[PDB]
Amino acid sequence: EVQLVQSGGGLVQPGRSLRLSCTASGFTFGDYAMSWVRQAPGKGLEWVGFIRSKAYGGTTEYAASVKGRFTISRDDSKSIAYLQMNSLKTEDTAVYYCTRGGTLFDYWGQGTLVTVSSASTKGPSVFPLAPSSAALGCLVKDYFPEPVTVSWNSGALTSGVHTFPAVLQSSGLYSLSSVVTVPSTYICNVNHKPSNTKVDKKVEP
Amino acid sequence: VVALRSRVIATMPGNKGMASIAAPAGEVRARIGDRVEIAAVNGPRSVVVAGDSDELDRLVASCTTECIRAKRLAVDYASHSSHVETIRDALHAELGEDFHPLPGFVPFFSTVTGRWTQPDELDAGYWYRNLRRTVRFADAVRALAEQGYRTFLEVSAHPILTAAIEEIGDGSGADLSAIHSLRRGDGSLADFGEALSRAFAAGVAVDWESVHLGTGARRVPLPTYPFQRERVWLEPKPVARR
Amino acid sequence: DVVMTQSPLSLPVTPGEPASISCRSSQSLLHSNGYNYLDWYLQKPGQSPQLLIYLGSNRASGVPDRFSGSGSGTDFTLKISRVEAEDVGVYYCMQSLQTPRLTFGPGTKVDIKRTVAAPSVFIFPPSDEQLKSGTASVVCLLNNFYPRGAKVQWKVQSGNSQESVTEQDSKDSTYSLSSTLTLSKADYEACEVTHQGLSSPVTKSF
Repeated sequence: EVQLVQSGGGLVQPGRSLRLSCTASGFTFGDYAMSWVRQAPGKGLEWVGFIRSKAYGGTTEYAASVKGRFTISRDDSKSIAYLQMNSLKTEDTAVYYCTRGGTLFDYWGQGTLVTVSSASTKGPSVFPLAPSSAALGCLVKDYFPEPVTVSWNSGALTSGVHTFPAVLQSSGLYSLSSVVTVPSTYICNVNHKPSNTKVDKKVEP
Repeated sequence: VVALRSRVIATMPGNKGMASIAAPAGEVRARIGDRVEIAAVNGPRSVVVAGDSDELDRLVASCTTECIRAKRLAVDYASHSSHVETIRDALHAELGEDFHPLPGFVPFFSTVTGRWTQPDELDAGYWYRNLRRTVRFADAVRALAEQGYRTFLEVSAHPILTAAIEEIGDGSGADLSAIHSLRRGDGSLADFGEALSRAFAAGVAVDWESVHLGTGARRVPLPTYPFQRERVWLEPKPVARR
Repeated sequence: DVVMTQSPLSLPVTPGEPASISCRSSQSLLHSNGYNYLDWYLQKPGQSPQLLIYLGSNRASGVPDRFSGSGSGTDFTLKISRVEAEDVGVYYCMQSLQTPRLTFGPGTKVDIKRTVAAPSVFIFPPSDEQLKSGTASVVCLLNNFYPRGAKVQWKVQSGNSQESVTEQDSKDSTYSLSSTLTLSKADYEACEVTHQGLSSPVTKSF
């Protein structure tokens, strides 16, 4: 079958260089025009650029904002497409999709989550959510990057447990509030993977 | 957990150790004295005893006067007693600082409670209970037979506890299979292969579609199942003009 | 200029029902070969998008028959004969006449349909252990609500609220919302919604 396997994730700070490699398997690479499309968190697609097919002329065309800095290249002999992400910014903190056509994005590959933040890697600052009088919750905020898993009763309660998605503050950190809704005392543990910081909290109003 | 526990427990040797015997619980529990308790009932005819020095050695001496398996454990240390309970910080909480209790998943089986539990209490508190209370391993094993568990695979390099599981069924009507682990002196893959063969013989479900993945084997024609054929035939009843 | 397109952003679907998603274009996307130039795309929740329909009506290979496309030069319509859970996602209406392609448009947010839910508004004042580090966040916990068309106001004004919209589930097929009001020391010393489940604003404070 056809695959558009991707690579090029990692850590970059504002003003660095990165590489996005797309390997196409299943068809001839030379006659399809590569495109790079990127999914900003919270919304759908935004097209970054595309290079024309080798025989069309290999004429690259990016979006006016990302024109110049980003460099789209390809090659048949080793069958690889490069997206040279130079001078990464807060708009590059997004998922990136290798699309199999300049004007027909067919396979979309898999999707590489490229992060561009100036924050560091520390564990969460778990703050409780005391019920008014109800639901019982606790915060996760002051953590980065995004591996995350918050359960309640330490994986014992699953009905009514609902952990909120990440929220990005202007200072470059991530925000989660996990919540349960059941009358009653409840315990919440948060595991921060990159630094391995597990914090446990019990809540009363 | 285990590393810090061993590191800090390495100081108590010289005062107390443990031993493991296959004697019935009755006589040993009757004759224990001078700071002795049964650490773990591993069966009606198997007990691990945690007692002080100069008499626990004499407990395995009393067991060699009755001529049973005498193993003076060279790894003797203090547990299931008060010589380790006095450390309420290093031996009670320092071992486990992080813990991720899981849900039901595949039913595991704790011992200190003697019954099946959810995996929530598996933390430093469990090691505190192991160092404070007894084990009651036989109670958990009997719970295994009650919940349908008979085949026991010993995760070790020498069978010492499946030996005891064989005395679980030596007085119980529910005779259960306790696999022979790698013999004392076996450290090669041939022994692991024979252990796997024995486990399959006992009834252990072995996914053979995983052992043959790295070998790159090929399926070859083999004889089919030899149907043990009876003489099953239903002839017509009537006899003409009777 | 550019052919800027609109669509029914919040079209609901329910299992066992045929659905009719649409797109409207300012100009005419019909080509000189009489070939409409619109591409219906599907993005799964948290997965790679897929090409459902090209050239207005035709399939892509591997895409189930349950999607059909039609329409004129300006109005385009995709009917889903048999709605499924993989069908639920975001539907993209892509034009081809002009490519630069700056954005993919608002997109049609497709959700599994139940009746209108009762929004549970829960005010959580920030904990006192939050107040030691100089931060504060009272969370208006909107829960079990449908659709996701509710804004949360912060009075007694707004502007410091951050958005957390959540995953719609299987057994309940509802929404949850977090309007996180990150706050500072002095200004700490009420949230209400206008969701369609109720009419009068229900205002409760910390």
